[PDB]
Amino acid sequence: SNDVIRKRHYRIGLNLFNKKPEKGVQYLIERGFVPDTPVGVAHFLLQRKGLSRQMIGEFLGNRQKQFNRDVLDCVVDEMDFSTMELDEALRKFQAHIRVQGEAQKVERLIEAFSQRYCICNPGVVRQFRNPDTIFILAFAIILLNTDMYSPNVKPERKMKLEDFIKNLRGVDDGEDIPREMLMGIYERIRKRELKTNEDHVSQVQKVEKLIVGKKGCVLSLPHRRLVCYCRLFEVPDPNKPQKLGLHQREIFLFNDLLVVTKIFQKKKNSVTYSFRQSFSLYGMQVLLFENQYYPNGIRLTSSVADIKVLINFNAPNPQDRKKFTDDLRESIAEVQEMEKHRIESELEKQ
Ligand SMILES: Cc1ccc2c(c1[N+](=O)[O-])C(=O)C[C@@H](C(F)(F)F)O2
Repeated sequence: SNDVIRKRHYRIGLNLFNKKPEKGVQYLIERGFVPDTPVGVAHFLLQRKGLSRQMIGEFLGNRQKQFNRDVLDCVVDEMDFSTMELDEALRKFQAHIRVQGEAQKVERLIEAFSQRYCICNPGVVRQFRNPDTIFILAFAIILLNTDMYSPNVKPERKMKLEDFIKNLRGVDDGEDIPREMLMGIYERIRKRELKTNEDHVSQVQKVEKLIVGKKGCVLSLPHRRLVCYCRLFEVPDPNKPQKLGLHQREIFLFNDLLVVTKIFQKKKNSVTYSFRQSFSLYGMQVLLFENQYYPNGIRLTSSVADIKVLINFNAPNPQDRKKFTDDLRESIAEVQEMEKHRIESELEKQ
């Protein structure tokens, strides 16, 4: 059923996945959110939103566990690389799984991808003196894609056509790979970057670009999800009155953090925000207040140590207050069960 507690535990699974993939899959399975078969997890990982592409790659990229190996085989076996050049296939593979990072992870992803490519194109492998060259060429394409489209590497230090060629010299069991073969790859990658589909993290990146000042704090971690944006007015003193537009603050509520900001510069569909403060949802309580001067007040509190008053707002209207305080209150619950589950360290200390 579309139960609040039920839904809330789905999302708790996803958050565990986006921090500790092995733990998150266990969690989703132990509750019947995804089947305990490699095929079932495969389709989950590549079909369900709420899953970070970086950790789908960290999960599949694990070579030790046999289950993880088995799911990667189901993933590649559901991709069709026939009649494709090796880069055109990588474009399709890198579309679902981020291939980048710890070399042991990129090895196991590329290994699984190349094997699938060989099966879909036996005529291409016959053109090679050694079939393993397909792995080396694949890895090369990843690396070229990273460098050609890296902002830290300025054009002048970027890998040019003959740099690429020169690096793949004499690797096909002593012989070069055909120059016209490598040149097609380079032009195709040059014509459009191998991009991975956007996930919740790429929404958090957009936001974090628009907010100057931060205390860190990165903000775009894998587990963190944008939940809600809201315009409320900070109330320094809820016992004194204040002018209806004073202290206007734009509030970004993420699934485990509330960020308070003020508009820095407004313009035609282009706004920046100055970061003011952020609060952790662990131990937060959300109170409503109505008095002589504020009819839609919100007071936020930190019960964890005596009770602390974090911040007071007043929303524009009572509908906004009810949407905001409900979203924040469910996030606070979501975070409470995350730590209530995280005090599992009793089974980790023997
Ligand atoms: C420095 C600075 C800049 C803008 C601000 C504030 C502050 N500050 O003094 O912290 C506020 O406190 C509230 C608010 C308002 F403009 F409405 F008064 O916007």
